[PDB]
Amino acid sequence: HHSGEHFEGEKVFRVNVEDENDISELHELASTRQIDFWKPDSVTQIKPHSTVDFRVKAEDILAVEDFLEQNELQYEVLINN
Repeated sequence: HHSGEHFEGEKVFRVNVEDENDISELHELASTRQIDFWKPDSVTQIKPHSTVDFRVKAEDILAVEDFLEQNELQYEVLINN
């Protein structure tokens, strides 16, 4: 299917890091953060089993949602069913 074909972002990409593995991936994005964090991040200090949130941004979502799905980088959304 497509991603951004008359749709918005309408999602709350929350994150749930388990350990350093998960961090090590999300951490990269920071360099070119298409996203911004909400409560509480400061990426440099993210550590295991932690829970932080992002926001409903759109248009460039595809890369973010992809960066979060292809690997299932423990992201949580409360707008599914």
